[PDB]
Amino acid sequence: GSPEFMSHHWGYGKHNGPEHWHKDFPIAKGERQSPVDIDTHTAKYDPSLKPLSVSYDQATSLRILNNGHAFNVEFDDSQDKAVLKGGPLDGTYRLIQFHFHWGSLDGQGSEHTVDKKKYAAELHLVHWNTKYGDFGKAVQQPDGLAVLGIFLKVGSAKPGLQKVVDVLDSIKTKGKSADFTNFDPRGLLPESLDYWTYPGSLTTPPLLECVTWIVLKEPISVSSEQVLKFRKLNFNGEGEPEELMVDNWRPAQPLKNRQIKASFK
Ligand SMILES: *C[n+]1nc(-c2ccc(F)c(F)c2)c[n+]2c1NCC2
Ligand code: NA
Ligand code: NA
Ligand SMILES: [Zn+2]
Repeated sequence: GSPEFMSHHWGYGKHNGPEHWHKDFPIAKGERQSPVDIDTHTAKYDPSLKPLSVSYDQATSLRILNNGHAFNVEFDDSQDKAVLKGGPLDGTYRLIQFHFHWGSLDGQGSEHTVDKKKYAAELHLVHWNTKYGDFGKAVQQPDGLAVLGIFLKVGSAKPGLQKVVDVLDSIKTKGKSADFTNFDPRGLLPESLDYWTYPGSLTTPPLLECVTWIVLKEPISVSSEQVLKFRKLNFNGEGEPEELMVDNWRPAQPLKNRQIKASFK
């Protein structure tokens, strides 16, 4: 039985997707929810914003996991090996994992939008503020997390993404994981670090309002072949009815009492 017949655990189907989440996670209707549409002409340039400092040379990737909602590439976050600081931030944030959101078709998949335009996918590099000691404590704080969001447009292949693409055959179904040591996340970045920033939330339940979002202006180009292989993953576990892992994105939420800032003019 597919989940709709079995359990109302949250997901991305018609019967458990974003329009339902508020019933079990009422903060879904909160005051600083993500994602949002980035209206490029109304985001204000803030000359007090610093360049973003991304220090990933010493990163220790560990494992890639299909968690039934996306796949996470996990990192050792027990030391300041892979850290994000500067930009809008006043602390040091350790990389814990990255994951993507993507569509069933190239014209959808991103969570943030830019002037209402959707990208084929969006990469989230999730970091937590070291003053809180652990991720679980950080998600009890309004400055607990910093997420670096990067858009994926379809065009030329992204060579630094290919190791991710190549391993997906080995984590097809929920609960499968594979070794993913020796992976360099610097290969997922665009050239420019110019960004928009605003206060928001996790985009998956529990939707906690802990995130300083840092969304890069420059998308990365990926090939259609790269993103279409993401779409061969499964939401289900092995031996359960097959549900392709596609359209695992939350749509844009109301901006409410927030103004997006830009690091660039
Ligand atoms: C696949 N599956 N389906 C069911 C299911 C039982 C009544 C699914 F009225 C349904 F719609 C009535 C039960 N389970 C499975 N797999 C494990 C148990
Ligand atoms: Na090292
Ligand atoms: Na700040
Ligand atoms: Zn995400």
